[PDB]
Amino acid sequence: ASSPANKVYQDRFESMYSKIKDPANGYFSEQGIPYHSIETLMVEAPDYGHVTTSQAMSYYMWLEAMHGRFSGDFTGFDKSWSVTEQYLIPTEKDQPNTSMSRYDANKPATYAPEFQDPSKYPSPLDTSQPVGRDPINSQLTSAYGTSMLYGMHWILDVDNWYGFGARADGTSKPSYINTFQRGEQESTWETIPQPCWDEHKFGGQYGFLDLFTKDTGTPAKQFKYTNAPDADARAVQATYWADQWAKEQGKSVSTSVGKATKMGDYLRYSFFDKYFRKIGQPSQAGTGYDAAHYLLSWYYAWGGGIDSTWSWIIGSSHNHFGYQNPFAAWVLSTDANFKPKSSNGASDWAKSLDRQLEFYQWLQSAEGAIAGGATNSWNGRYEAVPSGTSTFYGMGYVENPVYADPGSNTWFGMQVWSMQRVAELYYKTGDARAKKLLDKWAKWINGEIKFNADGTFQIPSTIDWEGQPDTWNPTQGYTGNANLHVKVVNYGTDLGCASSLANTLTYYAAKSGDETSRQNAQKLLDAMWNNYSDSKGISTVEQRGDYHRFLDQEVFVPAGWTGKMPNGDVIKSGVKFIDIRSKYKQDPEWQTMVAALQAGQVPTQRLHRFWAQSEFAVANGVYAILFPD
Ligand SMILES: OC[C@H]1O[C@@H](O[C@H]2[C@H](O)[C@@H](O)[C@H](S[C@H]3[C@H](O)[C@@H](O)[C@H](O[C@H]4[C@H](O)[C@@H](O)[C@H](S[C@H]5[C@H](O)[C@@H](O)[C@H](O[C@H]6[C@H](O)[C@@H](O)[C@H](S[C@H]7[C@H](O)[C@@H](O)[C@H](O[C@H]8[C@H](O)[C@@H](O)[C@H](S[C@H]9[C@H](O)[C@@H](O)[C@H](O)O[C@@H]9CO)O[C@@H]8CO)O[C@@H]7CO)O[C@@H]6CO)O[C@@H]5CO)O[C@@H]4CO)O[C@@H]3CO)O[C@@H]2CO)[C@H](O)[C@@H](O)[C@@H]1S
Ligand SMILES: [Ca+2]
Repeated sequence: ASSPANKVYQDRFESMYSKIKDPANGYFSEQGIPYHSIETLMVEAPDYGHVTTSQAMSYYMWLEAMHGRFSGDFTGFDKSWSVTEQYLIPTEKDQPNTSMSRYDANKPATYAPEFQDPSKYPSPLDTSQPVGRDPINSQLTSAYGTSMLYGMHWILDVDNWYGFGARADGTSKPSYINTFQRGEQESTWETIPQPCWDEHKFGGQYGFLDLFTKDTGTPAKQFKYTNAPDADARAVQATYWADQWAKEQGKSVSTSVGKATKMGDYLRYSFFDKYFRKIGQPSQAGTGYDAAHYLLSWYYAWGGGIDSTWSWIIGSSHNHFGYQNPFAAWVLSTDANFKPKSSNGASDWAKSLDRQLEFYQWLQSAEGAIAGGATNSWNGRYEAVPSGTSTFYGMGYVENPVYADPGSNTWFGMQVWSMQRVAELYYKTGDARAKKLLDKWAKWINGEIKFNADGTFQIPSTIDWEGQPDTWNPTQGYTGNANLHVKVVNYGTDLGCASSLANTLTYYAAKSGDETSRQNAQKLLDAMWNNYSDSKGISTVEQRGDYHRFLDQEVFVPAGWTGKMPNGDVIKSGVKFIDIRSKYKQDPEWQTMVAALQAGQVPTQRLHRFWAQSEFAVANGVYAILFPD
């Protein structure tokens, strides 16, 4: 039987769940897939509001798990897994096993350099550069009896707004797409959206392929997908709680547990350097697990031929603290119901749990905020790490891993998303390493929450960094990183971040007994409920400071390359963001946005992001369970 919950906060969960699931609110497509946001005029990581992301799907899982806990009905949670498998994990038709079975674990992919400006792409493939061996592929094909990968592709054009359709048909929905391809300076404003399945039917002469990669011959027809490890790890996290909550009530989500466990087994590909080079010795090809950093890196990716049979897989050399999930790693390595089938699945996750906790502590600043991360591939070309750069297992510190436009660690949101998982681990296990991190981090952030007399509040929004951590010595441990400092640049009322913050502080308070954390969590939740509720969930008006880029951002197109988007928009040198997305001019908010820009005003919007609404709902449910009085 489930323990009693605080009825006030349970009712607030239940209300939010109804608003989110309400067909009249429009959070979901007709196929039952959640959109990034209700509103369509939306550019921030996805560049259209009615895409879906693996991030949104994993929040949909967490939301439904919590509904199961309060309602006793887990059919919604099982359905969230069904929708995921149907639409976001590429099927047999989307990643033909005929190509995947031709994968060569001794030569997983061909090296190409990354560049610091999009104008340097296409990047030339070089077969002479060393590439290491993949030691896990044989474990996976042996356990699961296929060469297909079981992981979510990160983004889906749910209603076929771009027009690529499914497997180049132009008409089916949903449509697998990707955007980012051209390194750290390619913002969301500078991409050329492209189909995952490229049969050269759209775009240029060879579809979109030769915008990004240059090979010897004629570009082949080919598919490719990219994982977002932080989403797949959150799926495992959510499913663990669904299982716990289901078993407290004599119910079962065993089917979904098997899917989560399998996903966690494939998620190990994010543990490896991009081209399986040795960690801390990047000039050398790895021999297997010497190429594993055991962190959740920015991606893994795979692809292969459509009309001939070959395939490739890469991990990623770049690691951000924001992606780590020690809770998921604890689950997969210790809980017998979530032990992966592969021979080394559980022990690899055990190593990852230890490595991840070291990583957070290495990056913890003097004040307590967590700095960016590290890379095994300096400048994305395995260049020499400058003398004086601090290192973690031979990987050089990077202040803003992977993206510089804007810096990937200049947003406060990464702090809460990631420390929330450390707080669950600490709540569940009392782990000393987690305690130490949280004591200092929570003390930092409790000093940065500002409550106003009118019931409104502010928390950090944009942050900046000085210095670097001390070189990590696993036997010395944490030095205090006296020369690493966070700066709060501005404050805001980001409701998704405030919700995640409330969640983190609630788990931490429950375990540590810290009253200041508990009351800050409740005050945030109350302020949001009382002051920001609307008929669709919660919202506030926000400034969209980068929206001038709709009209003024030039998109790079190589000299002489011309093509067309499916709607006929011409792609050629000179185009702006809006020129290759001309359907955006039909958006109900377009004229409002343009009028603002014409007057030299910053446009504002009131946005209902699926992840933020779910975050708020889950944060209420968490407080209700942990603080029943
Ligand atoms: O012999 C036969 C045959 O051979 C052929 O040759 C072959 C050869 O054999 C073969 O080896 C090679 S393989 C080659 C391949 O060809 C080539 O294509 C491939 O290239 C790869 C590149 O090397 C690699 O660099 C790139 S990596 C890139 C990925 O592609 C891309 O998908 C990924 O995108 C990421 C994305 O960056 C990330 O964001 C997301 S997930 C999630 C985040 O986790 C989360 O933070 C974020 O949250 C958002 C939130 O949603 C928002 O609401 C908030 S908004 C917030 C504001 O930010 C605040 O400022 C504001 O104040 O408040 C607001 C409100 O809160 O913001 C947060 C934070 O941002 O959201 C997102 C989700 O929404 O994940 C994705 C996925 O990970 O990026 C990666 C890094 O850039 O990949 C390329 C592949 O795609 O390389 C291989 C090997 O080299 O191929 C040969 C040629 O074919 C011959 O050719 C033949 O002839 C013959 S027949
Ligand atoms: Ca740029």
